[PDB]
Amino acid sequence: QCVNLLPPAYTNSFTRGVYYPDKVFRSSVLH
Amino acid sequence: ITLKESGPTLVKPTQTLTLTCTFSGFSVTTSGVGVGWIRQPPGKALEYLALIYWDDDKRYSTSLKSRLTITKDTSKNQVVLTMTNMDPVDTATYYCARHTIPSIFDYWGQGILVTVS
Amino acid sequence: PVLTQPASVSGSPGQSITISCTATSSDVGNYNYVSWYQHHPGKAPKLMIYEVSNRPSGVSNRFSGSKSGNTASLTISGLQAEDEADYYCSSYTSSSLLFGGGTKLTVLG
Amino acid sequence: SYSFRPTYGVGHQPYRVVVLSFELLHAPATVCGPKKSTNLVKNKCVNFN
Ligand SMILES: *[C@@H]1O[C@H](CO)[C@@H](O)[C@H](O)[C@H]1NC(C)=O
Repeated sequence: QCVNLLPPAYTNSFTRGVYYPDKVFRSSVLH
Repeated sequence: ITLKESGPTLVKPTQTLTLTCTFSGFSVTTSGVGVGWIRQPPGKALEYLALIYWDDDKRYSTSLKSRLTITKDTSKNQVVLTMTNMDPVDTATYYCARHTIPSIFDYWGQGILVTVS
Repeated sequence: PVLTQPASVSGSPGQSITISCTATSSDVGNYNYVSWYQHHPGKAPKLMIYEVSNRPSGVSNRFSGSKSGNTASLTISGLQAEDEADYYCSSYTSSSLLFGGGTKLTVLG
Repeated sequence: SYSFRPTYGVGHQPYRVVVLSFELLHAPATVCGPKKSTNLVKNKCVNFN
């Protein structure tokens, strides 16, 4: 049984939203 | 892998014939395996009547489609064929046999002789 | 849409007997599922050959078969006096299965 | 519906298809063929697998 019950803001994402592209160990390298 | 048959041997004209086939040694709920009926009137070749598959798919001879009904009960290993409006000319030995594709019928029972009079 | 067979065949024991079965229709399609039965009076029909040329277990190696075009043949080698039976052919069609007329074998002696 | 029949010629007959997808990946593996392992040795020149 279900129960019946303003504009959006904007923010600075900066440098987030980055993740490891694959499952390989790397060190001291520019990829 | 055996099949036994039982039922009426004498039927009056226009009445309904009911034959029951009981089988053992195998299941009819397995893929590729069904049970069918064949008859052989005196002096004649084998005639296909009806076939029921493991999934309850029911098929009949095109000339007797309107007269035959086949059902099964997998709890008792029984198959029942009923034939309505029996004619005086419908005198034959009926057979129960196991149905497969690569080989049409096998493990034929001894058969039951039915006469209409 | 009828399977056609010879009325009868005969020969002496030790000789080869051929029983033919020919289709009279295209409804048989590939005609690659031909069965042969040996029927003795008072007994249930026994399967001798299936899928054109294969044997069931419990069947003598004297029994074999083959196909050419839309005609199948049952070969009985080393004919025995015990081979006297009515032989039938069977195959599939587009909406049903058929049985042949039946061929009566007689052993001479 | 396909409507498969015994009288059909090759090409109209039913075929059962199984497709085995493989991943040859940098990730840790879990499905290996039937090989046996040997002892591990270090500081030696070896052929390793
Ligand atoms: C449930 O709420 C929606 C608004 O989100 C409204 O349109 C709908 O009519 C409501 N349903 C009922 C039964 O009141």
